[PDB]
Amino acid sequence: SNLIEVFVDGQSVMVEPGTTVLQACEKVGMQIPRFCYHERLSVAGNCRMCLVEIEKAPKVVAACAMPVMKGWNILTNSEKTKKAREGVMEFLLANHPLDCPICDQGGECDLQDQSMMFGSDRSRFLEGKRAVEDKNIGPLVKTIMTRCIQCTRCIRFASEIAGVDDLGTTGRGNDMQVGTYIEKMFMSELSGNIIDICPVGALTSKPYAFTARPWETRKTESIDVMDAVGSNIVVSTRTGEVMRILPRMHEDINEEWISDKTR
Amino acid sequence: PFDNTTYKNLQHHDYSTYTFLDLNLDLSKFRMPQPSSGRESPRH
Amino acid sequence: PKKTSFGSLKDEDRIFTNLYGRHDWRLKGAQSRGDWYKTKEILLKGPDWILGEVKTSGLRGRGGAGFPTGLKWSFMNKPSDGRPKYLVVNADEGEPGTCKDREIIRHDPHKLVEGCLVGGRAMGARAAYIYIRGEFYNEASNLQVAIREAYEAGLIGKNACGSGYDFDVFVVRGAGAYICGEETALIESIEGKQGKPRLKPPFPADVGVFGCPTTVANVETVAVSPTICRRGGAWFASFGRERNSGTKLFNISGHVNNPCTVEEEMSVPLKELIEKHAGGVTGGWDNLLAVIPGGSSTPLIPKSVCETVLMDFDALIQAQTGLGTAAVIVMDRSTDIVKAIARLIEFYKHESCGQCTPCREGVDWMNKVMARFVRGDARPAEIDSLWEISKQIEGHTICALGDGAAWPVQGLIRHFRPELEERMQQFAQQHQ
Amino acid sequence: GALFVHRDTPENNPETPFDFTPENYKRIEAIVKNYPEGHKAAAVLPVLDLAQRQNGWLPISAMNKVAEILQVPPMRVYEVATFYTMYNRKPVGKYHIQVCTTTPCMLRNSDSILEAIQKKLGIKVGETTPDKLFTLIEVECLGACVNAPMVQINDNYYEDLTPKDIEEIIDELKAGKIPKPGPRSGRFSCEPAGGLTSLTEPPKGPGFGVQAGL
Ligand SMILES: Cc1cc2nc3c(=O)[nH]c(=O)nc-3n(C[C@H](O)[C@H](O)[C@H](O)COP(=O)(O)O)c2cc1C
Ligand code: SF4
Ligand code: SF4
Ligand code: SF4
Ligand code: FES
Ligand code: FES
Ligand SMILES: [K+]
Repeated sequence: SNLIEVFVDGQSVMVEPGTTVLQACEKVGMQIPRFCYHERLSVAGNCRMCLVEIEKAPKVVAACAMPVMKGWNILTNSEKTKKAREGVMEFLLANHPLDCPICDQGGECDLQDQSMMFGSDRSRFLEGKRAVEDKNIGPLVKTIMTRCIQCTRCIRFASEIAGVDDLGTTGRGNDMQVGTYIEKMFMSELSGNIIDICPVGALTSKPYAFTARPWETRKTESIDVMDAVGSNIVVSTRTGEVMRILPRMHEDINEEWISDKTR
Repeated sequence: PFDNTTYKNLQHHDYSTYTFLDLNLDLSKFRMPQPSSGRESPRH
Repeated sequence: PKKTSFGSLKDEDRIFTNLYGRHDWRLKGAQSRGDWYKTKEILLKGPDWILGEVKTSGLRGRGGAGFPTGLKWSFMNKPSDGRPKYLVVNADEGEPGTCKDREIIRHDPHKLVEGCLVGGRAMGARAAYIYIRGEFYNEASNLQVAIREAYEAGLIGKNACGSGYDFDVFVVRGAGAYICGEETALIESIEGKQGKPRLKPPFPADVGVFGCPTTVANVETVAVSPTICRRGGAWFASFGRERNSGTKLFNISGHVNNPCTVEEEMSVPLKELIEKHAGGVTGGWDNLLAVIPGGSSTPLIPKSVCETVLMDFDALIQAQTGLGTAAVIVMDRSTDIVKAIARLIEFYKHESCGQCTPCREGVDWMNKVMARFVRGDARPAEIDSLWEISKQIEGHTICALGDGAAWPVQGLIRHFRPELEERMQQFAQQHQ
Repeated sequence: GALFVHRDTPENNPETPFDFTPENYKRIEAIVKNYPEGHKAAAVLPVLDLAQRQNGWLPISAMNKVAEILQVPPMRVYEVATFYTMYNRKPVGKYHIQVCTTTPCMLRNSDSILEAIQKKLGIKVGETTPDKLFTLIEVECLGACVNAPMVQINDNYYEDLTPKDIEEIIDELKAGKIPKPGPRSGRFSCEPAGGLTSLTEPPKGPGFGVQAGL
């Protein structure tokens, strides 16, 4: 009796109060593009890649943050929605370095994949790009922060999941940087999990560096034995050798995290 | 004596580094008791 | 009647009658000019009566957004739950060209303090936090002193004005950030974080400072409300056109003979405003080029539109610009119109908080492109590229600082395109 | 400084000595009692600025101390320290000159005010004289546009400047005097020059124009 009715592309879907425009779209199988939003972190709404048109409303709303109102018709493929995504992707790639061949994220990068699916196919940026200092946050996570897109996922995860308030943003405007300001190591039993939430090559696995590409690895779904939690993991192999360990989602056990000893 | 000819906001030529924060300490006795969220901070 | 001509505000109908600080700004002088008079009677009328006078007066936010204040302050007139409620006065005043709120603070501090009490009463607020930019260290100190005199006189604090209502007025100094003037970015700065706006919803009326119902209001909007209650809403609504009522504080700076803050009626012609008060455009009216009519955030207009434009919210909207803070900047014919606007985009690139992508990356992008249009180091096709970029920023950001970085660009491209294409021509022939 | 990362040096490291003076602890207590219980973090900006007023600049050990007093994670104080521009993370001169150069001040020849200071002191924008008595930076609008061109030195505004006036102001500062703030042209505040076009009549006393029913 509490569920309200909203439409996605004209199609009725019954959702409970508090459901966002992004979550109502999941119910009809439409995945809205995203960067800053992560369903297990607090909503941020800063990347702006989830902007969607609402029928009879002049202004696009952020799907990851906006609560859905009764009777709204979400236009996930209108021209206004598609021009919003195109423009946002243009700003994300304006300062992004041409690192894909040398970047470990290549081949499993959300910036790459969503640029193919929702962005333009060419550049009209004629300036010089921004460059950022590299940070040293320990021997597990390699930082190449010129690739950072300021989504703030790592900050939110470290604060809320890991309970470490050591990652933050310093500076302002275009030269806003993610880091620790001081020379500090983000040593935490869960620290390696910022490699996976980071949607780009800004945070990568130092042990894994350069050894493999995502398309050439065979995925074996298995279990972790480093402790008694039995976290569900994926073992990545290539030509008969173990390449890395990744989390596998299990809501009732480890959600989508693993410990640094498992990783 | 109605004189619309001289500047009168001249007290601010003697303010000092702690002028603002001295006053805030001086107003502290008049203020009402602040409300409480029920916990010592968000991290408690 | 319905006077179709406006201006010529008489000295008896002016609210900020100590605008120039030639009369004592302390409590003794303020009461001699009307302040703190019959405030107890106003408070005992109640919030519904107070909000009635604000609505009838048609008062609209002087902070630049220009919303109906009476409707805005009514979101706080709801039954309380467990949380306290607050009034946040926006004394940040960072908009280039704007300096009206500075005068009110250091020459009429007691009008602001009474506005806080009356306005706070209307909204059921338990205190007012007055957020004043850190650079205004002497103006904040003046206000802090006037706050002391009100406390010692029973005008604020426990049992304010003898009405049995408990109210607090706090002053909080900023630390340097134009973005903290944005209503939500101000709240986050009061709470001790970086001045980064929040997404809406929730709205501050539901979730504001400390997570409690809040209303953020400009210094000038609060400062005039007590007078609207004493003299009535109808008196205030008697000025300016319909839906554009009241007096207004105007700054006239740039290329005028006598730059000055001044009060004048809403909907006064822009030319009449400049000529009578400011002393005309430097070198005569025929030396005028373009005017930014409401601080940097608004588009510039050319000399042709400036002939018969009125200074009100709706008259400037149909001129493709906005009243903004009503900070009129004048640029005469010797000004490099491209270089003036390039420095504004540089201001925004320096103020962007970096939170959201279109403004973090886009405004910095428009700054790089404008830096080249000043030298002429580009080709004409980049003008339409810059137009499209400004539209990708506008309406896609979290807050309105992104929109205000774009509008200066759109104004320049709208009215001075031949100037841009002309300057590209010279650079090409010189270097080729 | 220009960089928003901190590298320890012999002059600025966590062991660099800082501590509030006992009067400043009294001042902090009053500051903290301005906010609801359970929201002490709201005092980060004022208390962090009180560290700068006592010491002149914010060393890493000052921010680490404000983190201890307010019990907020240090990284949340580093974020605040680097976000706002009024905080000095490098030592400045005794007198910090801040010339506004945004468009309204630029239109009224804020450039010449900047050239005079540089010639008058022998430094370029952003530098600190060998005296360690003068620092120069351009800033954004300071809220005194109608009194352009204007400069701020520490906490005071010197307005309606000309190349002569700014040279005089430094002359006093070098001499140890205390130059009077405010406009240097002839007017006192923001009224039009050469006379007033408004507020020439005496104001009306209490009770004026008050509607009925009060
Ligand atoms: C970047 C930015 C800066 C702003 N600065 C100010 C300001 O300095 N003073 C102000 O009153 N409003 C400012 N505003 C508008 C406020 O967000 C808000 O609309 C205002 O405080 C409401 O006051 P009012 O309703 O009384 O007009 C700014 C908005 C933006 C986006
Ligand atoms: S993060 Fe993605 S887009 Fe950027 S260089 Fe790496 S693979 Fe390419
Ligand atoms: S480092 Fe990665 S997760 Fe952190 S803000 Fe940058 S892109 Fe987002
Ligand atoms: S538009 Fe600019 S100032 Fe506003 S939230 Fe986005 S990045 Fe920050
Ligand atoms: S996913 Fe919504 S703004 Fe980032
Ligand atoms: S532009 Fe310099 S004080 Fe406003
Ligand atoms: K990654």
